[PDB]
Amino acid sequence: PKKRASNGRNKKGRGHVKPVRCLNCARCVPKDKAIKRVTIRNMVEAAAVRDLSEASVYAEYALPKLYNKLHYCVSCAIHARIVRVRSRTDRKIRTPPQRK
Amino acid sequence: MRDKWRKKRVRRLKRKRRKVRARSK
Amino acid sequence: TRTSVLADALNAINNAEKTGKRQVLIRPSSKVIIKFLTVMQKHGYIGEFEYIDDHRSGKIVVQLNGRLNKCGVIQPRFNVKINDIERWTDNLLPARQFGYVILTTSAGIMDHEEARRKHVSGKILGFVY
Amino acid sequence: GRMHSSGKGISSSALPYSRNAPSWFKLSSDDVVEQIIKYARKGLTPSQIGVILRDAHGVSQAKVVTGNKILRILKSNGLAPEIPEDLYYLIKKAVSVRKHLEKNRKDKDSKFRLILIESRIHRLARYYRTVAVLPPNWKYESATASALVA
Amino acid sequence: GKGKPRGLNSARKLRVHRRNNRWADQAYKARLLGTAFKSSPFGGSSHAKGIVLEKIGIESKQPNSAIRKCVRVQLIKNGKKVTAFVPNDGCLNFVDENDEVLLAGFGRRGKAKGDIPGVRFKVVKVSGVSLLALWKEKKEKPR
RNA sequence: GAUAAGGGAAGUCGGCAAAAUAGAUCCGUAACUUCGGGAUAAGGAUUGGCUCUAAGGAUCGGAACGAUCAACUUAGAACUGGUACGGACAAGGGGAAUCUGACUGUCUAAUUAAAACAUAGCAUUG
RNA sequence: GGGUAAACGGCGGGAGUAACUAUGACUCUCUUAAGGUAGCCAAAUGCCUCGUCAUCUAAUUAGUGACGCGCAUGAAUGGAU
RNA sequence: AGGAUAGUGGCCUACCAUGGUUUCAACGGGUAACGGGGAAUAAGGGUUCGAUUCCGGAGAGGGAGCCUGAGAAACGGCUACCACAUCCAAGGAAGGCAGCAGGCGCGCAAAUUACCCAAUCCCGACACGGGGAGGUAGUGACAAUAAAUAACGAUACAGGUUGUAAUUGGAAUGAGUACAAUGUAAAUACCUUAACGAGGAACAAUUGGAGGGCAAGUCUGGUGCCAGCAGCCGCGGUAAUUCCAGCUCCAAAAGCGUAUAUUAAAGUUGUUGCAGUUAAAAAGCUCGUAGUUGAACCUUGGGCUUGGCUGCAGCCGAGCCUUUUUUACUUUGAAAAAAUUAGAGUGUUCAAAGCAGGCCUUUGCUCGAAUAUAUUAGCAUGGAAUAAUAGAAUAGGACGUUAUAUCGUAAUGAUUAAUAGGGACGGUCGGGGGUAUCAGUAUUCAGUUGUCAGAGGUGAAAUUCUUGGAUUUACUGAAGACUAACUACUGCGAAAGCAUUUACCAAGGACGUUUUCAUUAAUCAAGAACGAAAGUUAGGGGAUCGAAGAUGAUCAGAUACCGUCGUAGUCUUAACCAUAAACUAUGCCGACUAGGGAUCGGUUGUUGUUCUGACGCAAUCGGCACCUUACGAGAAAUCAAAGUCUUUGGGUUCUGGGGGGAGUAUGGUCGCAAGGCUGAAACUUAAAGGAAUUGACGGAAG
RNA sequence: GAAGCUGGUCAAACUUGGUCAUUUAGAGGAAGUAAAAGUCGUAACAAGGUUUCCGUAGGUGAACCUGCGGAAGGAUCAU
Ligand SMILES: CC[C@H]1CN2CCc3cc(OC)c(OC)cc3[C@@H]2C[C@@H]1C[C@H]1NCCc2cc(O)c(OC)cc21
Ligand SMILES: CC[C@H]1CN2CCc3cc(OC)c(OC)cc3[C@@H]2C[C@@H]1C[C@H]1NCCc2cc(O)c(OC)cc21
Ligand SMILES: [Mg+2]
Ligand SMILES: [Mg+2]
Ligand SMILES: [Mg+2]
Ligand SMILES: [Mg+2]
Ligand SMILES: [Mg+2]
Ligand SMILES: [Mg+2]
Ligand SMILES: [Mg+2]
Ligand SMILES: [Mg+2]
Ligand SMILES: [Mg+2]
Ligand SMILES: [Mg+2]
Ligand SMILES: [Mg+2]
Ligand SMILES: [Mg+2]
Ligand SMILES: [Mg+2]
Ligand SMILES: [Mg+2]
Ligand SMILES: [Mg+2]
Ligand SMILES: [Mg+2]
Ligand SMILES: [Mg+2]
Ligand SMILES: [Mg+2]
Ligand SMILES: [Mg+2]
Ligand SMILES: [Mg+2]
Ligand SMILES: [Mg+2]
Ligand SMILES: [Mg+2]
Ligand SMILES: [Mg+2]
Ligand SMILES: [Mg+2]
Ligand SMILES: [Mg+2]
Ligand SMILES: [Mg+2]
Ligand SMILES: [Mg+2]
Ligand SMILES: [Mg+2]
Ligand SMILES: [Mg+2]
Ligand SMILES: [Mg+2]
Ligand SMILES: [Mg+2]
Ligand SMILES: [Mg+2]
Ligand SMILES: [Mg+2]
Ligand SMILES: [Mg+2]
Ligand SMILES: [Mg+2]
Ligand SMILES: [Mg+2]
Ligand SMILES: [Mg+2]
Ligand SMILES: [Mg+2]
Ligand SMILES: [Mg+2]
Ligand SMILES: [Mg+2]
Ligand SMILES: [Mg+2]
Ligand SMILES: [Mg+2]
Ligand SMILES: [Mg+2]
Ligand SMILES: [Mg+2]
Ligand SMILES: [Mg+2]
Ligand SMILES: [Mg+2]
Ligand SMILES: [Mg+2]
Ligand SMILES: [Mg+2]
Ligand SMILES: [Mg+2]
Ligand SMILES: [Mg+2]
Ligand SMILES: [Mg+2]
Ligand SMILES: [Mg+2]
Ligand SMILES: [Mg+2]
Ligand SMILES: [Mg+2]
Ligand SMILES: [Mg+2]
Ligand SMILES: [Mg+2]
Ligand SMILES: [Mg+2]
Ligand SMILES: [Mg+2]
Ligand SMILES: [Mg+2]
Ligand SMILES: [Mg+2]
Ligand SMILES: [Mg+2]
Ligand SMILES: [Mg+2]
Ligand SMILES: [Mg+2]
Ligand SMILES: [Mg+2]
Ligand SMILES: [Mg+2]
Ligand SMILES: [Mg+2]
Ligand SMILES: [Mg+2]
Ligand SMILES: [Mg+2]
Ligand SMILES: [Mg+2]
Ligand SMILES: [Mg+2]
Ligand SMILES: [Mg+2]
Ligand SMILES: [Mg+2]
Ligand SMILES: [Mg+2]
Ligand SMILES: [Mg+2]
Ligand SMILES: [Mg+2]
Ligand SMILES: [Mg+2]
Ligand SMILES: [Mg+2]
Ligand SMILES: [Mg+2]
Ligand SMILES: [Mg+2]
Ligand SMILES: [Mg+2]
Ligand SMILES: [Mg+2]
Ligand SMILES: [Mg+2]
Ligand SMILES: [Mg+2]
Ligand SMILES: [Mg+2]
Ligand SMILES: [Mg+2]
Ligand SMILES: [Mg+2]
Ligand SMILES: [Mg+2]
Ligand SMILES: [Mg+2]
Ligand SMILES: [Mg+2]
Ligand SMILES: [Mg+2]
Ligand SMILES: [Mg+2]
Ligand SMILES: [Mg+2]
Ligand SMILES: [Zn+2]
Repeated sequence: PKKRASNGRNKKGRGHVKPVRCLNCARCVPKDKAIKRVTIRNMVEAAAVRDLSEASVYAEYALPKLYNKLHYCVSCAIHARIVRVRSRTDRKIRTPPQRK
Repeated sequence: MRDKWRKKRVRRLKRKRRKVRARSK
Repeated sequence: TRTSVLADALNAINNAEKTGKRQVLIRPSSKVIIKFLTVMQKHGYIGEFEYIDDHRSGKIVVQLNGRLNKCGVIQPRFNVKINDIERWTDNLLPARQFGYVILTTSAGIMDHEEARRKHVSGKILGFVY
Repeated sequence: GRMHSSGKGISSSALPYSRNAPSWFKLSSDDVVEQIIKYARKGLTPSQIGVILRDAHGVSQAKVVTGNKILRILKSNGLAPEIPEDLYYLIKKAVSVRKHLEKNRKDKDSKFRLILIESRIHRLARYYRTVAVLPPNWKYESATASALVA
Repeated sequence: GKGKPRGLNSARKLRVHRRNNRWADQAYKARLLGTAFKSSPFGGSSHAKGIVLEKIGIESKQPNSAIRKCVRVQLIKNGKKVTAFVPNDGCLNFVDENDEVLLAGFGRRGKAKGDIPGVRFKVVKVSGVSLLALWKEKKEKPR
């Protein structure tokens, strides 16, 4: 039977969507179907932000961030636990998980 | 067997039939 | 496109009656629609209805009284001989004691009982019960 | 709707209920007729004549004032075009598309649109032939179309 | 509008559409193609006589395990060779080589019956004497 | 260089040699195909002479008509004869397949004309 | 030391098996490399050989069609049509 | 025009034209095809059958030609050929059972070489003769009707005044046999009827079954996955409710079973009346001819009188007064063979039937032999709703009944403009298209520079490159691709698809409009345009990835997954190919049915807002979607359409009919090929399949 | 007025050729089904241990593997 009303992607009123490569395995996945995550991490880990600030020649120097948008295929994401199998009724919930 | 490979096997066998019949035309 | 305004009118009446509304708007109007409604009203299946003139085909507002089970058209309008009226009433009506098959005969649009009274037949047009 | 598309737009004009001239209209049934003939001699089609009339002269409808439709008045005064206006504009569009197509052979979209436009021309010309507006032997020819809409 | 024409003048379309679609019904198709006339071993008949060629035991299909005792019969009318089951306990001893047997179907109308594979006929009479009469010792085989 | 009863390749390495066919008009024409062909495929009928008939043009005259002039083509009919008649001359035998070279073309003057050479097409090298 | 086969050319020997019989679908090791693929065949190329089967005939070392561990077929030394 | 014919007619001839039929299915092919009245089955609609008691046609072994005659292309007439075949003295001659009977053959499949003109009728010169026409009997379980195989007492018991279970009686009767009479042409039989004719009333009922479907055993013996049964599901391996038997019981019964065909069941052929998201099945997408189907609108209302029929009302008919061209359809009628069907009457002893029959007993009286149905077409007819069609637009229009080309009459003559369509116009809006053009970094490769031992790749390695300087670093350049981030439950396009800038070229939807035309439209066999990727042909390009291939790992083996290279290809130009899970697995057009918040484009009204634009708040039209509910639908999953579907009919195209064989074979057609489109059958099979539930399992998550 | 004769006309029938239709042999080749679950592997069903499937094209004892583009009928309706 039909598992999802969206067919597991996000294509409505559209014919074709160009693919993207999974970050992990380089598999061609449609752009609307790919699991996309935007990560903004500190470029220096919090353990080293101290000794690097002490070694800094600049008073009040801000450490730059690391901006990245990651694309995963369904297999990459499920394997890496980026997304998990949800119950039949919980599948419909499409709000971001309440963790942050 | 997989339907796609079953189709490929039958296509190769039709091809052989045509080539065999062409000998005597 | 719009191939039968009588079918559209009766479909609108059926949907309003099924949903419990006591009034329905029909667009467009026509003579056949008005005379079909007149037959339904004479037999009490609808109340007063109103014709609105818009310098076009027109509009109708019908008052429904909740007595109507179903009204419908028969497409196409088959030719009906007098001996075929029995077959049509058998197939279309819920019982032999109530309900009407509406015909358009050269004597006018009328229910099958009046058609039997004046011994006329025409083309089948619809039903009501 | 949209004979040659999937659109379902309903935008159009809504004629007023009144079939009489507005009370504030003061022009006579003649002065509109001479205005129409003057614009028809300037080369305007009936659509444009009605547009100029309502836009600048307050003639809401030429029929409620003069008594006749604009094309009917032109035909009564010998100003009716040989080709009906809508067929003329369809043929002109087909001429423009075919001229673009001969220089842009890879424009497969224009080839598809040309087929749509020409089918619409043939359907309208068939109607005009059945109503004897066009001669029974009138036929739309792609090769000689540019002459009619020159 | 239900996918079929409803116009008062569409009788040709309705009649032709039904005519095209009755060919999907195998009973109608077999009746008009005449497959019994062309393909059936009996040629459309209910019964057929023939000569017993040999007595053959056929293993029943799973899950059954038995030896269904049939004969190979060559039909007189067309020379075709068929396999015919010999019903009842021990009626194979009533059937000898070069006997004339009257055959009939199993009642499944061209299909095999039960666990017997590829056999569509049964012996009704042998040497002009009913097999039931022989089985019940009502009559004796003329020999 | 001719002819030959009956048979008709039994002759011979092998149908070599010879015979048979043959012009024209009309009919009819298969497999296969690179759609161009194959093809005159295959396979049939007729054909003389004489007496007629019909059709097909030019220039003049003011006319869908008159006058004058003019070429050989085609079609039809009757009659006729020892059934003959492309009457001498001239003039394809045909078909079903296999091997091989695509084809037209070329060479061993004076023993080999071929499957050999060339060829268009294709590819490589500087 | 590297490249190059529409360069010259080459493309093999060995080791086991299926509820009658027959066959063998079923792995590694050597020669300086690869080990004959698609095709085709007793062919103008096959020794054995007048190969075996079918067809053609009264009778066929001939012909054709099949078969193929092919002495010694095979891809621009071009293969098959 | 003639000839010929009984006569019309290309029936035939001469001359002359080039016509005639066809997707509304011509022509060809098949028919195990003579047509019809009719038959079977049947709620209705249907499906199937009709060689065969009547009517029409045709034939007499196959063809053909004739004679005679009013009538024949005759065959129980002739002539000839072909095929069969008889006698012969070898020279010749004679044939036609698809008439009756009979034989052979064929086959699953069908009767006597009997009696007669008595009836029905026919023929003849005819009151008289003849008739295998016909009737009668024989064979005959083709079908159909009626209908025996027992009934009643007493004891004895059981039993709640009576139903039986047994051993005891006397009655009754026809099956059969027969005097006889009848029947009949003569018989047979029937009907009547002396005498005979029943206790085991042996004067003896069978065919199939007893697991379920499906009515009736869990009795006994036998066998032991054998034998066998079993339409299907299944039974049988030592207590078999299923086989083989005995007993008992069940069903129909002078009948019962089996095979095959057909009808119902089958709403599994669907017009009534199916199904197409996932079970089989919406064409990849548009255009489009035939076909089918297409908005509304033109004498309505009122008044008076009157006829009839139902119990003052009601229902039909009228008749006046109010300004008063072609069909289709439906009504009625005429004409429509009998048999068959339905049906009225009628004690064939009942009945199937038949069309007889009934009366006080008749030198005769007398009810009858009805009536419906047929149904397309034709004919006649009443009605004018519904659906078509024509008319007066360059007026060549209508009336002048008694007007004289003119003149005069006249209200002189054009329906709305559809929340159908088409067109114009106005500001837009789009990652819609084509042609150029302009970026961007990246990748790789190259040139310079700098150091020095590794670099690459992996789970770990190895192939590989490296002191000849790899990898790394900065600058510069060249090639091809590709357009990141922005990028979304957002946009555009018929779909496939489309994303750097700008210019040009031609399109487009929506919106706005008191513009224009007026049915021009919807869906569409045939026929077309476009149609991802891969693939083919030929040029150009060939950075990167990368079928094939080469190679290093893993492994028992992997010429697989993983790693490093790599040829076609990937890009482009000219052409082909025409297919995808081309998917929303959901045709298109139209109407209606329920709440809500977002969002894109357009338009229209308005702010404690920033700076005209943006934003904010309201409406609306169009889109892409989404959330809730379930009125409703559905097998369910689910669905605002997959609803308005047994309360079944808005228009229209396509497709499916258990699973395989098989999208195969064959034929055709398109293609250079790969292949596309169209497309079977034999045979085989009881399930295959859809959705959901519980569990079990998972090298899935928690 | 017989036989017979001339020329026509209708035209059976035979030979050849063509065509249509229905049956049938065949070395060998290549299938399908049934039977039993015989050999080899393990392609699918669990993330079936490389997600599966579609179209297309190569390769290969066999299931199958690989490239390109699709689909979810996915193992994600979601950041
Ligand atoms: C007198 C001429 C005749 C005589 N006759 C007698 C009969 C006869 C019969 C034949 O057979 C029946 C035949 O057989 C050939 C030949 C002859 C000779 C042939 C000769 C001429 C001939 N001589 C030899 C070659 C030749 C070349 C030419 O150029 C040429 O032209 C003039 C002619 C020739
Ligand atoms: C690609 C072919 C095989 C080769 N073999 C050799 C033995 C081995 C031993 C290991 O451990 C010592 C190991 O590390 C995991 C990986 C292997 C690889 C794994 C691979 C199986 C693959 N298919 C499914 C399982 C899997 C898991 C992975 O993580 C993974 O990554 C590369 C890959 C896989
Ligand atoms: Mg797609
Ligand atoms: Mg109306
Ligand atoms: Mg009517
Ligand atoms: Mg609309
Ligand atoms: Mg209709
Ligand atoms: Mg001789
Ligand atoms: Mg001789
Ligand atoms: Mg000879
Ligand atoms: Mg010889
Ligand atoms: Mg010889
Ligand atoms: Mg010799
Ligand atoms: Mg010799
Ligand atoms: Mg010679
Ligand atoms: Mg010739
Ligand atoms: Mg040569
Ligand atoms: Mg020489
Ligand atoms: Mg020399
Ligand atoms: Mg020489
Ligand atoms: Mg080899
Ligand atoms: Mg080989
Ligand atoms: Mg060989
Ligand atoms: Mg060979
Ligand atoms: Mg040789
Ligand atoms: Mg030989
Ligand atoms: Mg020889
Ligand atoms: Mg050979
Ligand atoms: Mg060699
Ligand atoms: Mg060689
Ligand atoms: Mg005449
Ligand atoms: Mg004539
Ligand atoms: Mg026909
Ligand atoms: Mg017949
Ligand atoms: Mg019947
Ligand atoms: Mg019949
Ligand atoms: Mg019949
Ligand atoms: Mg009959
Ligand atoms: Mg009969
Ligand atoms: Mg008769
Ligand atoms: Mg006759
Ligand atoms: Mg006879
Ligand atoms: Mg005869
Ligand atoms: Mg006779
Ligand atoms: Mg005769
Ligand atoms: Mg006779
Ligand atoms: Mg007889
Ligand atoms: Mg007979
Ligand atoms: Mg008895
Ligand atoms: Mg039994
Ligand atoms: Mg029971
Ligand atoms: Mg027992
Ligand atoms: Mg026992
Ligand atoms: Mg028993
Ligand atoms: Mg039975
Ligand atoms: Mg049925
Ligand atoms: Mg169904
Ligand atoms: Mg499926
Ligand atoms: Mg399906
Ligand atoms: Mg679709
Ligand atoms: Mg369309
Ligand atoms: Mg219509
Ligand atoms: Mg209408
Ligand atoms: Mg409008
Ligand atoms: Mg960009
Ligand atoms: Mg956008
Ligand atoms: Mg579209
Ligand atoms: Mg259609
Ligand atoms: Mg089509
Ligand atoms: Mg190239
Ligand atoms: Mg390996
Ligand atoms: Mg590479
Ligand atoms: Mg290419
Ligand atoms: Mg393609
Ligand atoms: Mg498809
Ligand atoms: Mg999809
Ligand atoms: Mg589909
Ligand atoms: Mg469609
Ligand atoms: Mg709708
Ligand atoms: Mg509706
Ligand atoms: Mg907006
Ligand atoms: Mg507005
Ligand atoms: Mg929902
Ligand atoms: Mg939806
Ligand atoms: Mg099926
Ligand atoms: Mg399931
Ligand atoms: Mg035929
Ligand atoms: Mg596996
Ligand atoms: Mg897997
Ligand atoms: Mg594995
Ligand atoms: Mg695997
Ligand atoms: Mg590989
Ligand atoms: Mg790989
Ligand atoms: Mg699933
Ligand atoms: Zn993946």
